[PDB]
Amino acid sequence: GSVQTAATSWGTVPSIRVYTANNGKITERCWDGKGWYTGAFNEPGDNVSVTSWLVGSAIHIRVYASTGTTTTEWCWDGNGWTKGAYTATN
Amino acid sequence: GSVQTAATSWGTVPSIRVYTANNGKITERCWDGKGWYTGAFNEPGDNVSVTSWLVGSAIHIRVYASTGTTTTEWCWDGNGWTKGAYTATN
Amino acid sequence: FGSVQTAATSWGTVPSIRVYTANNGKITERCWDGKGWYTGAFNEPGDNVSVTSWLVGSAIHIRVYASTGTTTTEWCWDGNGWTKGAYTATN
Ligand SMILES: CO[C@@H]1O[C@@H](C)[C@@H](O)[C@@H](O)[C@@H]1O
Ligand SMILES: CO[C@@H]1O[C@@H](C)[C@@H](O)[C@@H](O)[C@@H]1O
Ligand SMILES: CO[C@@H]1O[C@@H](C)[C@@H](O)[C@@H](O)[C@@H]1O
Ligand SMILES: CO[C@@H]1O[C@@H](C)[C@@H](O)[C@@H](O)[C@@H]1O
Ligand SMILES: CO[C@@H]1O[C@@H](C)[C@@H](O)[C@@H](O)[C@@H]1O
Ligand SMILES: CO[C@@H]1O[C@@H](C)[C@@H](O)[C@@H](O)[C@@H]1O
Repeated sequence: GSVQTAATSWGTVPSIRVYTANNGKITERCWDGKGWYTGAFNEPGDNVSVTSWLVGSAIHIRVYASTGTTTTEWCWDGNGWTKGAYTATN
Repeated sequence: GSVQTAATSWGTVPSIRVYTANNGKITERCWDGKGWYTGAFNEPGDNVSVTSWLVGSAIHIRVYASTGTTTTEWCWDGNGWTKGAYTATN
Repeated sequence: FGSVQTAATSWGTVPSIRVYTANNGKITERCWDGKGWYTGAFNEPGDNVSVTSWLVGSAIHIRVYASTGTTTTEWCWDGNGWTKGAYTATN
């Protein structure tokens, strides 16, 4: 069983975030121009996808974590990770 | 056993599209700033990836749906989903 | 089981698109730059693939994350061939 990843990036430095789903847990590795480091994101999930956008210089990230038929959205809007309004009927 | 997702976003509202492959079928959930809703995208596939770009304010989306070794590209260019020219090998 | 897994990225307004496919332990690349699909130079081992890219004016930079077991290897395109990146899962 191999891990499954998702990646996003922004700006010109750039900043990169790589999410890895491994044995039901999703963790995050970060690059902001110095070295790679472990990010704050840690949520359950067997599958992960991500998207992000800038509002000026501020990054907004949405991570979609799935276990079984349930996908939970996690939001970064500059202060911390919060559960989003995303729902689906899988 | 878990569903597999792909996500893309555009602009600063933003608009978000999340594709979910579940039991051989891909469906789409949409956000344009005022609640999640079910999109028009419905195509076969066990795996999904997506990318998108803007030309001015017009969004263009490409969804890559795979079953076995066959990947089919689906195109949104502002006027419905159409099958794209993408081919792989074999 | 038996289905390939893909990752895609795009840039500009032509556009250019790159689609990476992990099939039976090998990752390959298909390219579009407005004039037909062609096979790219990317060829690395892996069971899973993800990608991200960013433009610096007209210059594309791509990072492909190829995984086998718990090891993810980053591959870099900065205009001059694919090179192994500094990404690691732990310090
Ligand atoms: C500043 O915090 C770091 O960057 C944010 C954009 C998030 O990726 C977070 O999980 C990470 O720890
Ligand atoms: C403001 O709402 C938050 O951000 C939107 C862009 C969506 O991700 C939504 O599900 C989330 O709750
Ligand atoms: C207006 O239509 C909605 O947005 C488009 C960009 C597509 O995602 C389509 O499937 C969806 O129903
Ligand atoms: C113009 O051609 C259409 O759009 C391009 C950006 C590609 O996705 C191609 O496969 C598709 O048929
Ligand atoms: C010009 O070379 C083509 O485009 C580059 C941006 C890379 O995707 C490379 O693997 C591909 O063969
Ligand atoms: C300059 O460093 C290269 O590019 C950065 C944006 C990262 O992808 C890093 O792992 C890689 O080695």
